[PDB]
This record gives sequence, structure tokens and C-alpha cells, in this order.
Amino acid sequence: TTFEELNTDKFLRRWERERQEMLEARVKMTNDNVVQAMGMMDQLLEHM
Amino acid sequence: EYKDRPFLPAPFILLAHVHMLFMRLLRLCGVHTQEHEKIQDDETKRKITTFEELNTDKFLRRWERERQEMLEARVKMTNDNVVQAMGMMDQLLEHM
Amino acid sequence: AKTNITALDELPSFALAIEELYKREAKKPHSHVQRLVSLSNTDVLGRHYRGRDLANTRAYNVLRMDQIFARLVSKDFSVNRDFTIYDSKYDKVPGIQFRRTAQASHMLFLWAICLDRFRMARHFWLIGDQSI
Amino acid sequence: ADWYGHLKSVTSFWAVLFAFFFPFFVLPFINFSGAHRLRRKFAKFYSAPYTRFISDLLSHFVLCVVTSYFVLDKLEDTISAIEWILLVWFVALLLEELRQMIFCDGIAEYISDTWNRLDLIMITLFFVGFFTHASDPSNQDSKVVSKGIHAFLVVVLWLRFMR
Amino acid sequence: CHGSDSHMASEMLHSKNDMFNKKNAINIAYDAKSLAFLSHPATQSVIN
Amino acid sequence: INALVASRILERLSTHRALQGPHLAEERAKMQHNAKKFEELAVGVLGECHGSDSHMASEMLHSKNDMFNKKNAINIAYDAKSLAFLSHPATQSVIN
Amino acid sequence: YYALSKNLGPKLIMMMEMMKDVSTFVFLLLIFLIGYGVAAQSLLSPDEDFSSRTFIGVLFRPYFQIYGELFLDDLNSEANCLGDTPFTECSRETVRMVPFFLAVYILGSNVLLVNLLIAMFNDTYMKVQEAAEDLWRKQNYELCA
Amino acid sequence: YYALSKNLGPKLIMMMEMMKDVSTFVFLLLIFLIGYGVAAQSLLSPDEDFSSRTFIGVLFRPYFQIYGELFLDDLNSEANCLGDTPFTECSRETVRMVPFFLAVYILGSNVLLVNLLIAMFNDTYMKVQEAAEDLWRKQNYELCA
Ligand SMILES: CC(C)CCC[C@@H](C)[C@H]1CC[C@H]2[C@@H]3CC=C4C[C@@H](O)CC[C@]4(C)[C@H]3CC[C@]12C
Ligand SMILES: CC(C)CCC[C@@H](C)[C@H]1CC[C@H]2[C@@H]3CC=C4C[C@@H](O)CC[C@]4(C)[C@H]3CC[C@]12C
Ligand SMILES: CC(C)CCC[C@@H](C)[C@H]1CC[C@H]2[C@@H]3CC=C4C[C@@H](O)CC[C@]4(C)[C@H]3CC[C@]12C
Ligand SMILES: CC(C)CCC[C@@H](C)[C@H]1CC[C@H]2[C@@H]3CC=C4C[C@@H](O)CC[C@]4(C)[C@H]3CC[C@]12C
Ligand SMILES: CC(C)CCC[C@@H](C)[C@H]1CC[C@H]2[C@@H]3CC=C4C[C@@H](O)CC[C@]4(C)[C@H]3CC[C@]12C
Ligand SMILES: [Mg+2]
Ligand SMILES: [Mg+2]
Ligand SMILES: [Mg+2]
Repeated sequence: TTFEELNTDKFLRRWERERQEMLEARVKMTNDNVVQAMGMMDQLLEHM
Repeated sequence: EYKDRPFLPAPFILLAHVHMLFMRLLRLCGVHTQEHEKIQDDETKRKITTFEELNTDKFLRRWERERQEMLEARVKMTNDNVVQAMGMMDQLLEHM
Repeated sequence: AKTNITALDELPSFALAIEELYKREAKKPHSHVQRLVSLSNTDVLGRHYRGRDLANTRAYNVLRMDQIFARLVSKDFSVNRDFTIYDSKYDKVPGIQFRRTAQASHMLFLWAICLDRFRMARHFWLIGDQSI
Repeated sequence: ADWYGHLKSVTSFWAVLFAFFFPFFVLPFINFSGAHRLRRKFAKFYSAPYTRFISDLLSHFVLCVVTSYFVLDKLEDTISAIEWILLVWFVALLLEELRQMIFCDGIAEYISDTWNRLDLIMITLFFVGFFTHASDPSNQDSKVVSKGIHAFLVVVLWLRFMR
Repeated sequence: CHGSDSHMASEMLHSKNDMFNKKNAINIAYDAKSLAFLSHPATQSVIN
Repeated sequence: INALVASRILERLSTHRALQGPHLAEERAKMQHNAKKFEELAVGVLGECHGSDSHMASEMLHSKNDMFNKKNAINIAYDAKSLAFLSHPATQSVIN
Repeated sequence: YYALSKNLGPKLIMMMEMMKDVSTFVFLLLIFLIGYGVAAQSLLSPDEDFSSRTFIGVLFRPYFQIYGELFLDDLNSEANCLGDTPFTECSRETVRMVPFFLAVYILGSNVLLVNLLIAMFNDTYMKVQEAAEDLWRKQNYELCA
Repeated sequence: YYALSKNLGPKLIMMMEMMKDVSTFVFLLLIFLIGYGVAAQSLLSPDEDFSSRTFIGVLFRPYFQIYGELFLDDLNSEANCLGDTPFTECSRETVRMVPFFLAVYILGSNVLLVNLLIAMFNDTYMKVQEAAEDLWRKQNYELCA
């Protein structure tokens, strides 16, 4: 039971890690980061 | 094709043929046969029209959303955002 | 309301809450859950025997749904429920918090499979046990 | 849904075929969609396009089997009963071809279909062979030439059965 | 499970579960008509 | 030569009696994977040699090495059952 | 007992899958076989009463002519043609159309239908090879249990 | 000595690879050949003592009938059927099932198994063509050494 639960957590953790190394997910995450970066620049420009 | 064809098979389809010929003769010369049909209401027509327009907007909205989740469009949009970000940095550097 | 059946009266509060979730989804138009319960041809306890007020007011109890799912899986599905462990006298037992969690999650898991909500199903599948 | 008309979509070929062969014994015990109800059940089952397609298939299959038997069995010295039945059947087929020609969307739409062309070849071959036999029914040579023409007829009929 | 410890995974696949009248997971998978689970190398190794 | 040696040792170890066991399966798989990778390296370096100077690469492939009782690299590759190295155009040019 | 083997068991499973294509070929072939058989049997023996021998004549040669065994010497003998050239100098001119009907028929059966069956087999094989391996792995458990 | 050539040597290597598919076909074909041969030999010559000729009769015609050479005139002669139509007017009614068994058998062998073998050959060819080229390049060195 302990072995099965530990391996369930390991496969799900590995699955999430593998899905984040996909090209589509990385491009989407990079895109959201650049959008959040522009929002922070708007704040920076307001301060100048 | 088989919606409009008479039901009766080929040795017995002559009865169906003379029956239709008899109906045609009663309608053209005698004109003693009345025909009845059904016409759709304006309410159900406007319901179908409203449904079709709503689904047209939904497919186009879904299509635009799907096209923005493509890899090429996301890379292009990300590229334009980084270019606009550099322009804003030029403004920031001017202010310092 | 109080019931003469000793099995239904033994049921905890969260089972009645899952019954409320089934009822809210069931009152919606053209819901497949209500059709499934009606075509199941079972009694209040889920036994395949085919009063009336009790059979309609409590038609979505967890035991009856368990019986419907039991016939749906195979000829030998039989989940053993133990609602006696939710009493305060079993608090001193070490692993009980896991068991209470696992059982609860399992019941909610089956409900999420029935409504075809995959995300909720995957989350309740992850918290409980016997994953495979 | 248009194919099955006012009948349930779970009906198979054998069930509809059995109900066609046994109208008063298979139709009540089938649920879909008392002169009030029995007449309604007939009018719904027999107004469906699927039932008409099945009736046409069975009819064309008997036509193929009966015409095949007619060509294989020897011709008599007069026009036989089976020859008269086939004559009535092919005039009816010719009238059906005329009926589909008049009520379609033009002569071009009809002649585009390969099966209508096959139908014209069927009617033309049978009438040539029949008049060849009927010109001199006691002539042995006429029977031989008539069976020779009707050899092509049976081939086209079985080809037309692939529709 | 097969990646972490194959023998313990075999023990897990041979374990009788109370929820299906005391029989193992491969019997459950066959009864559920899961072709993908049955075609997996770990399951095939236990069957061999 | 070392890449060929690495490929041969991993391939022989992966089917050896010492690596049979329930816990060594993934390890065995890893050995096979690593063997192919080292084989690829041996091909790659060889390709680079043939790109720079083909005649000097031919001289390198004909050179007798002391580590294998004074015989050349193609004999070593054949003994290591490296099909990829033997199928390479540089090796085939030397053989022709 | 071939199913234990890693080569024969999956091929057994593919054979059962290809039986549907064989049945499809039989249904398409039945049209030409019955049509040519009735036509050819009527041309070879006219002015004859229908019997069981007529039905056997309809079924026998047409089926075995698609496997390359041509009954042309036998058909020539049955046609009562006495010339050195085979379907010439016959009693009736209609029986000389037998080699022509046959000419269409084996073009329909061997040239067209058999090669189509080869194409269906190749396509079917590529489609269901992985499924056959999966089915073999399930039947491995079935035989073990 | 064909292995030196860039066309024949890889094809030689493919031939050796296709031998396994040929062996698979032989194992599948053996079932129908032995079954039909024992059944057909028993139907053609009943009430006869077992001998070496019985075994030769089981093996001889069944194997050569899958290549299109039908022994129907010879089988008709052995069946003692005297009618103009071939498997009619026989001494025993059981021997009239010979053309039917045969009808199933060549359907099993030529229609089903041969076309399946064509599919296995095409799939096998596409799978191992690059490996055959690689194997030819290794055998080039082997012949040179
Ligand atoms: C439309 C297609 C499929 C049919 C072709 C037409 C057929 C029915 C016609 C065309 C020419 C005809 C032949 C012309 C002349 C003769 C010679 C006569 O002594 C016997 C009949 C025979 C042998 C005819 C048989 C029928 C025939 C073959
Ligand atoms: C489309 C294809 C597969 C049609 C199948 C053809 C079958 C039905 C035919 C082809 C050859 C035929 C056989 C030929 C000869 C004889 C001998 C006779 O004394 C009894 C019938 C018998 C045994 C026939 C039975 C039916 C038969 C097997
Ligand atoms: C299928 C259709 C489209 C093709 C038409 C070709 C047919 C009608 C032709 C091709 C070969 C022809 C036969 C060739 C030879 C002879 C001998 C002659 O003394 C009488 C007619 C007869 C017996 C012909 C009848 C018509 C025939 C069968
Ligand atoms: C490229 C291929 C398809 C060419 C086609 C060949 C055709 C045209 C040939 C092949 C065999 C021929 C037949 C062989 C024998 C006879 C008997 C003779 O008394 C009349 C003509 C007739 C009936 C021939 C008609 C033409 C024929 C059917
Ligand atoms: C393989 C199974 C499913 C198909 C069944 C078809 C078999 C049983 C049929 C097809 C052809 C049949 C034969 C056809 C003709 C005759 C001649 C008759 O005077 C005696 C029976 C006999 C000899 C039949 C025996 C049964 C038979 C062999
Ligand atoms: Mg868990
Ligand atoms: Mg028509
Ligand atoms: Mg041949």
C-alpha cells in the first residue's frame, strides 16, 4: 500500500515535470512570463 | 431516391402506378382532390435562426481561441511582445 | 428526517451531503443519473427486488449508488463500508485518519466518475488509496 | 434518422426482414416511435425508406432467381406462364424507369447514375430476347438466339443486384 | 512501480483485494477489458 | 577505440549472467541505451575525421593499436559488432 | 497451441481478422460467379430440362476457373465444336460466345477482384498488426489462466 | 558471389530474412494440407488397408493443388463417377463431397494464406530493408577480409 502510494506520487510528479518540458507548455509559460514582465514594466514606467 | 419511390415491389408496382395515374387524373381534369401540408411557425423559425447565430458566434470565438493556442501564433505573439518590451525599455533608458 | 432502517440511520453526515450532490445534479433537465436510478430497478438499499415516500425521498443514497456501480463493474464487485470508524472512540488508532480519508475520497471519486467530471475524479483518486 | 423514418435506430437487417416476412407476428412485439394502433404501426413501419429499400432488394433478388431459372430451363413451343410473369414485371420496371425520369431534376441527373444505365440495358435486352422468341415460338433456332440474348440479360441482372 | 522495484510490483499485482471477492489485479484488469494494462511489459512479465 | 570498447562492454554486460535479476532490468536497459550512444560517438568522431582529411582518416583506421594484439580499428569495430561504424561511408571507403 | 509462439500466435489472430476481407471477396465474387455460371450453362446446353446437374454445372467450373484451372478442352468438348481451331465450326452459333463471357469473367475475377483482395489484405495488415500483438498478449493471459 | 553487387547482395540478405515468413506460411499451410489430405484420401478410396501409397496420396495432390494445378480430371477418374457432369452418378454418395472439401481448401490456401504471405512479405521488406543494407556493408568487409 505504501509502495503503491509512493509510486503514484512519483509517476504524477514525473508526469507533471515531463508535461512542463514539452514545447507547447514552455512556449505558453514563456508567453505568460513576458506578459507579466510587461505589466511590471508599466509599473516601472509609472514610477519614472 | 427511396423516400419518393412507392412501397409496393416490382411485380405489384403496376397497382401503385395506376393509383398515382388515377390521382393525377382526379387532380388535373376533375380537380376533386384536396392537398394538405404543414407550414412551420414563425416562433420555431426565429428559434432556429437564434440558435444558428449563437452557434456561429461560438464556433468563431472557439476557432479564434484555438488558433491563438497554436505554436506558431504563440511564438509570433511572444516575439511582438518582446519587441514592444524593448521599445518601452528604450523609453526607460531615456528617462534614466 | 429519522428513518426506521438501521443501515440508513447508521450513515454519517458526509454521505447525506453526497446524496445532496446527487439530488442537485438529478433535478436538472435530461440528467442521465435520474434515468440510471430509475432503470436500475432496485430498492432503497440498492437490492435488486424492484414505502413509496422513502423510495423517492432517499432515492440517491450512497449504498444504492454503490449497488448500481457494483452491477456496472463486474459480477463480483462488493465494496465493504465501515462507517463505525467515524465515531470518536476510534481516535486513538494510529492509521485511522488515512482510512477515513481514503473511504470518503473513494465515495466522492465514484460520484465524480458518475457525473463524468475527470478533474475532480483525478483529485479524489490521488488523495485516496488503491490507485491502480 | 431519415432512412429509418419513424422507427428506432437499433433495428438490424434481419429484424426488419423478419418483420417484413411476418407482419402480424413480429410488429406488435417491437417498440418504436385497436384499428387505432395496429393501422398506425403498419403505416409507420411501411412508410419508412429502409423498408422500401429492403422490399426492392428482395424483389430484384427474386427477379434474378426466377429469370435465371427461366434462362436455364428449356423453352416451350408457346409462350410459357413464367415468360408472361417476367413480361408484366419488366413493363412495370420500364414504367418505374419512366416515373423516375419524369419526377427527377432532369434527364442528365438520371443518365449520370450508372444503375439507371444498367436498368435501360436490362429492359432493352429482355424485350429484344422476348420478341425474338415470340416472333416464332415453335422455331428451335429462335429459342437458341433468344437464350443467347438472355445470357447477357442474366449477367446484367446480377451486376445490377450489387446496387 | 516496475521501474522502482519489479519484484515488489509483482507482489502488488499478485495481491488479493477484498473489493473484488479475493482475487488479484490482473483478473480485475481482464474483467475491465483493459487491453493497454494487459499489454504492458510488467503485467506480461508477471504472466510469464 | 574507447567508444567501441565502451559499446562492447555495455552490450556484453547487459546480457551477462551477473546482470540478470528483478532489480537490474532498468539498469540493463540503461546499459543498452549508453552502448548505442557511445557507438554514435565513435561514428561522429570518425565522420569529423573524414570531413577534415579523408586520407589521414584512412591512415588512422589502418593504424595498428597495441591494446588489441597489433591489428586495426575496423577489426576492433567488427569484433565489437558495431553495425553503425561499419555502415559509415568513411569505413566503407577504406574497405573498398 | 500455435498461440504460445511469438511468430504464429499473432499471425493466427491476423488470419481471423483477414476472414472478413475473404467474406467481402466472396460476396463480390458471388455476383460474377452466379451471373457467368447461369449464362454459360445456358449457352453450353440449351433446350434442356432443369435438374440438379444444371445447378452443379452453374457452380462447378466457374468457381474453379478463378484459380487458373481453365476447363477450355472440356468446354470445347461440351460445345460440340469439331474444328481444329477450338470454338469454331459448331452446330449453334450462340455457343461460340462462351470463350468471350469467360474472357470477361476471369478479367473480373483474377485481374480485378484477386488484386483488390491483395490491396485489402496489405491495408488491413498495416492497420491491425499492433492490435493483433495486444490481442496476443491478452490471449497469453487467457491461456495461462 | 552475388553479394559483391549493390543490387543482388542486399536482395540475397532479404531472401534469408523472408525464409522465416515462408516457414510461418508452411506451419499454417500444414494444418489445412494434412486435414484435407487425410479427409480427401479417405473419401476417394474407402475400405482399403493403410500402406505407403495412402501416405503418398495424403501428401501428393494436396500440396500441388495450391499452385493452381488442379487434379480434378484425375480425382474424377479415381472417384469412379461415370456421368457427363463430373462428380455425379457415382457408386458412393460420400465421394461427391470431394470437390466441396477442395472448394474450402484452396479458399483456405490460395485466397487466404498466399495473400496473407504477400502482406507479410511487403511489411517485412519495409521493416528490414535498411538493416539489409547495413548487413550488406558488414558482409562487404567479411568478404574483403
Ligand atoms: C448491351 C450488351 C451487354 C449486349 C450485347 C448485345 C447482344 C445481346 C447481341 C449483340 C449481337 C448479337 C449476336 C449477333 C448474331 C448472332 C448469330 C446468330 O446465328 C445467333 C445469335 C447471335 C450470336 C447474336 C446473339 C446476341 C448478340 C451477342
Ligand atoms: C463465391 C464462391 C465462394 C461460391 C462458393 C462455391 C460453392 C458453393 C460451390 C463451388 C463448387 C461446388 C461443388 C462442385 C461439385 C459438386 C459435386 C456434386 O455432386 C455435389 C455438389 C458439389 C460438391 C458442389 C457444391 C457447391 C460448391 C462447393
Ligand atoms: C460486353 C459488350 C460491351 C461487348 C460486345 C461484344 C460482343 C457483343 C461480341 C464480341 C464477340 C462476338 C462474337 C464473335 C463471333 C461470332 C461468330 C459469328 O458467326 C456469329 C456472332 C458471334 C458469336 C459474335 C457475337 C457477338 C460477340 C459476342
Ligand atoms: C488486352 C486483352 C484484354 C484483349 C482482349 C481479348 C479479347 C478481345 C479476345 C480474347 C479471347 C477472344 C475470344 C476467343 C475465341 C472466340 C471464339 C470464336 O468463335 C469467336 C470469337 C471469340 C469469342 C473471341 C472473341 C475475342 C476474345 C474475347
Ligand atoms: C462446412 C459446413 C459449415 C458447410 C456445410 C455444407 C456441407 C455439409 C454440404 C455442402 C454440399 C453437400 C453435398 C451436396 C450433394 C450431395 C449429393 C446428395 O445426393 C447426397 C449429399 C451430398 C453429398 C451433400 C452432402 C452435404 C454437403 C457436403
Ligand atoms: Mg493516494
Ligand atoms: Mg433506376
Ligand atoms: Mg495455373
